[PDB]
This record gives sequence, structure tokens and C-alpha cells, in this order.
Amino acid sequence: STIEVNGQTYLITLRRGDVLMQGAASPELTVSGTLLVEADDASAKALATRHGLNFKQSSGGIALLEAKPGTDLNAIATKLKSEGVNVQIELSGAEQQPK
Amino acid sequence: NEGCAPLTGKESGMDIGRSSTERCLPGANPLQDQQWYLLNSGQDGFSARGGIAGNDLNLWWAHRTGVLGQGVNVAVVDDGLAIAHPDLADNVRPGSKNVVTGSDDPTPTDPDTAHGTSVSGIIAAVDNAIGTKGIAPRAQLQGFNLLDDNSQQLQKDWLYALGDSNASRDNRVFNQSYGMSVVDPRSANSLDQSQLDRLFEQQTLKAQGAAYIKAAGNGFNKIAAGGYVLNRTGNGPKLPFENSNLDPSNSNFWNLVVSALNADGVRSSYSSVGSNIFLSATGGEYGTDTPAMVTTDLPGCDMGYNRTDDPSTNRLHGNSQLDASCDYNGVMNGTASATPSTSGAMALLMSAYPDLSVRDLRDLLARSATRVDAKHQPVMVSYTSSTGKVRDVKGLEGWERNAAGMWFSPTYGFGLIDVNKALELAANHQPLPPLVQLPWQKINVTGSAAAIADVGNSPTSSTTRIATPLTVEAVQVMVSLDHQRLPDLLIELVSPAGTRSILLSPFNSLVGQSLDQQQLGFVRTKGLRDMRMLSNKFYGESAQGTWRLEVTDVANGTRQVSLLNRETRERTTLTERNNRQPGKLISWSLRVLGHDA
Ligand SMILES: [Ca+2]
Ligand SMILES: [Ca+2]
Ligand SMILES: [Ca+2]
Repeated sequence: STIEVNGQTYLITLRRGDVLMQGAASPELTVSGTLLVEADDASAKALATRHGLNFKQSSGGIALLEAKPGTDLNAIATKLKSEGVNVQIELSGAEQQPK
Repeated sequence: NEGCAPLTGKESGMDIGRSSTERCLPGANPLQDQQWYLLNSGQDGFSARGGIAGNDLNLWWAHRTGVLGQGVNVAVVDDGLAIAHPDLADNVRPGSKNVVTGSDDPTPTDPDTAHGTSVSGIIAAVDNAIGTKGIAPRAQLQGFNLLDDNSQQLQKDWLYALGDSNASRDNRVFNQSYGMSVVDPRSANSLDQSQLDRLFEQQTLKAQGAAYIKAAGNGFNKIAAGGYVLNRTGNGPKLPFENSNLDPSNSNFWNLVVSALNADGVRSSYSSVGSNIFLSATGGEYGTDTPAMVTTDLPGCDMGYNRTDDPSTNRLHGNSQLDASCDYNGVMNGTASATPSTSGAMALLMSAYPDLSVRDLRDLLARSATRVDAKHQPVMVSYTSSTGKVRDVKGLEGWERNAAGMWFSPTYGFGLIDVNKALELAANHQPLPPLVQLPWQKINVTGSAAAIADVGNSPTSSTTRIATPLTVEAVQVMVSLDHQRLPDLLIELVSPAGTRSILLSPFNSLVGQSLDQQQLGFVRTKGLRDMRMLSNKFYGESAQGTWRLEVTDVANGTRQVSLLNRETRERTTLTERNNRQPGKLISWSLRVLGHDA
């Protein structure tokens, strides 16, 4: 099935460990469990506890929040968007290649 | 050679050139005379033939005057680093991380995972009585194995390796011998990319600033993506399949993007090219028929590119006379070799002139670079318009000189690194003023002027004025448009001086619309959405005045692309069908990066 993640169409709720295919000339992607959120530390910390997420670290005004087992990251992301927060669900995999 | 004595550096009338009578390298490393990239005397690098003398980093005078990278910390963000290698260990400093195991030891477990170790040796193989000599043999290395087969390439690990952690923050060079090949365009504005761009900005612009060095890609002819290999079949114009502006990271300015040169002094067969190339550096071919990069391998005859079960026609491999423990290889290549060639050159300059900013070092490298392959021709694209006008348009430039007198080509950037000349210029260099990043200027395009006709009679054009007096270093452009066959598009930028730069050459690898139609029965990609491109062509020019973006659809013929499934070996043909409708330019944005003279 098709699924919308981060404003783009992938091929298969979104939970940690879920595997996504982005057509047939791209690497297999995995939902890492991490959400990137554009917010200051204090705002990101408040957003984490009031959404059931764990603040891990931040850099450049962008926080990394980790979802707990069972969490539907797509539901969390859509809620954050509606609250006016820029969010990206991390989709991990072998995107960079040795040259 | 032990007979190559130190120079005082003050010799009156010294010829520092590529054919100097004084051209030699000190040292007792047994393989250094086969490192043509240090000094190219037409030697074969253990391959079947040598190249043309002089085509190297011209660093002999640095070496003869003791400029060796001392005090310079280099991070190798790659597949691994065998930190106990006898020709690397002395130069390893604390702080490496294995992001797979969590350990401080990024030594690979996979025999073919030799890439990072090979990269590292090009930069900083120890100057001793074994193996090779690094470009900057007194530089200090850390390794972060982001590209290990079992690394998920997590954001937290990119941050850790690229300057965000206590371990990596105090590197002055970040070597990135990697890149992303794409068949569908990407926006550069995702949070993961924004976060890294912000980090790179902070790391570049601080005191003791860090230089990010970045491989252009090896996609002149073929790209690999998700277990498939793609290449054009047929007799199309000799334009790169991978333009170096396709990977969004390559247009972030903070990356110094490099193309690869071979031992004959021309672009390595495979090298990606584009307006965002800053310099050409040594990468070679394959080390079989012609020279590649002699460097440090994974140690032992059971690991690395030099190992018993992976034979090579390179004579250094499986050779008990020259390299009994198979600690060196002669097959390292790619823009992944051009990258550490540049990292090493940077480390040399930084060690000689530790107060210079990254922008100062870029200025010196650009103004001292050698105009190799001076006569190479532009690549033309022929088509017939809807009115029957037969057009011949430039799809990729050869060498051109901008209005400030700077020579530039998308193949070689400002040219091949010349370390000796960069050092000559550095002695008298006055610091550049602070970087000014002008606000993005967005131009939304409307009405009839937005149309991109099939096989256009002239470009679809849009112009904006930059009011601020500024001396240009680089320009970034974002483009949004709709078009049903993206590789038909030629995208060019014109400065107030009338200087032109092709930002995206046509017949590139953005074939994903056709792939989607074949594989899925529908097309996800409507066109470009904030696709970012950078040009270095305008370096030194005044920014003030009108800048014009030009977009033309330059093809209506069918094209075919060969698709190889790497696992099954099945080959498919992909047909790119011409756009049935005209395209539409939606918007573009311009950012000028430069300084107030
Ligand atoms: Ca050595
Ligand atoms: Ca080996
Ligand atoms: Ca067309």
C-alpha cells in the first residue's frame, strides 16, 4: 500500500522498525523511532513529556525525540503539525554511499 | 627519496612548478615513488601503464620545506578505519567511534570494507620506512564508521561524526568520501539536512574553522541506488548522468565539492561534474590498466582490497616481495580519493598558515589551481523546435573565464590543486572580510511567461535584482517547476556581468518519473520542489544588478536507460517518454554568499 510520510509517498500507523520502500531504485528505509522537531530545548522538552516521547539531544535548534515501544509515530507527527510544529520522522538506511 | 634534501624555503629563484629541476620528495617509504598523486613522474602505480608527468597535487615544495600537516585534526567519516594499521596508528588521535558497536575502535569486520582505511592513508599515512607517505603525514586522524554495512546512518551518528560531539568538534577537516545518487529530485529543506547545514556553518565560521570536503560522485556514466545500477544506452551527448548538483548536500556551500582527475591529467572517466565543483583532485582510474591510488589497505592478506580471495591485476596485490602482509593496495580510486587528496592539501595549508580561515584557504586554492585540460570542448545538445528551428545549445561548458578574471569549468572547478602555488600565495595573503549571506529572494512566476514548451525556441526566463553591493563567492538557487520528463531540462543562471553557469545539465539521472510509471503505474514526481543548486562560476564578481534563471526543454526524442538488478543480474530497459504537455516554472529563489570588499 501507499503511505504518506514527511510529505512524500512510500510503499509499505507507523511504528519503530517498520520498513518502507520508496519505489524501486532507492534503499530500503526503516522507521528508526526518532523524531526531529524544530523547537528550542525547553519547548522540545515540554513537547516530549506531553506527547509521551523522550528528549534525547539537540543541535541547531532541532531536537531528537525518541518514541517508546508501541508508539504510532505518524499519529504523533500529524498532531505536532496541527500544533504548528515542524517535525520529521527519521527514516534510516543506506542513503549515503562510498564514492 | 633519502637523496631529496630539505629546502630552506627561501632559495632565490626557486621554480615551484610541476616540471621544476628541484621537484622531488623526501622520505624512505618504500611505496612513495608509486604514489603518482604526490609526484607524477609518469609512473604506473603498479598498473599496466603510467600517465603524464606533472599531473599531481604539486606538493613537493611543501614536503621539502617541512609543511606536513602538523597540528591539523582530520575526521574520516566513512566505512571504518583500521586504527592499528602500522602505517596509520602513530597518526590516530583519541575520539574515533564505532557507531555499530559503540566502541572507540572503528576497525571493520568485513574484508571488503577497506574504503575508509584507504581514504585515511591518502591523507596521513605515516612518514617512516614502511608503506606509503601521506599527503599530510603529520596530520592526526579520527574515524567514524557511518558507512559500515550495519550502520543505519542515524542522525545522532552523523552529528557525532561531523562536529557536534566533544570528540569531533575540534577537527579542522571533515573528510566525506561519500554521496547520494538520486533518480528523483529532493528538497534540501528537510530537518535532517537543515540540522547538518547549521552544524557545518557553525563549524566552518568559528575560530580555527573546519573545512568540510565532499566527493562529487562517480556518476558520469552510471549510478547505483538500492541494489540497481542505471546507465544510459544509445548515442546521446557526452553529458554527465550524475550532475553533482543532484545530491542536495553538494549545494550547501559548507561542503567543498571535488571532482576526480586521472594520471593523464584529465577528468577520471567516472567523475561527476557540475557548477558546484570547487576543485579537481587526484583520484585515478582503477589501478589495473592505468594508475589509481596506492595507499593503506586493511591489514593482512585476509582483509581489504589487497587480499588473497580478491585478486587484482595491480602488481602490488598478493605480492610477497613488495607487500608481504598485504597492508597496502593500488586500486583505491573515485571522487572518494579526490576528497582525501583535498583534505590532505587543506591540512598542509592549515599547518603552514594556522590563522587562515576556511574561506581564506578556499580563496588560495582557487587562485592557485592549475587549468588542466585547457582545450576540452563544451558539450552541445541538438534538437529541432516546434517551429522547425534547428538549435545547438551548450549542455556543459568547457573552461570559461568570469568577469573577475577567474577561470572555471564544471569538470575541474577552478582547476587541479597546486599546493606549492597555494603556499606561495599564502605567504602574502590578506584575510577576506566576514561572510555575508544575503537573504533569499523568492520569485513566484505567473501567467504565460511560466510556460516551458517542449523543445523550446528559447529559454523560459525569470529575473531578479540584487541591490546590495557584494563580491560573490557562491550562489545558491532553489527551483520549483512542473515537467513530465525532468532530464529534458537545461537550467542556467546569468549574472549582472552576463556570465553564464549551467546549474543543471540535461539528460541527467532524474529518470524516476519513467521508473515510477514502469514499476508502479503512476508518477510521484510532478517536477522540482525547492531543488537546490550551487554555482562557483561567479567567484569574485559584483553581485549588484539583475540575475536571470533560464530553463529550456531541449529534447523530444525517446531515450532508453539500462537497469541492472545487482542481485538477480536481470537487465531491464526503461524508456523515457517525451512530455505530452508543456512544463511550468513555478518559482525560484536566489541566495548570494560573499563579502563586502
Ligand atoms: Ca609510511
Ligand atoms: Ca589487506
Ligand atoms: Ca521534451
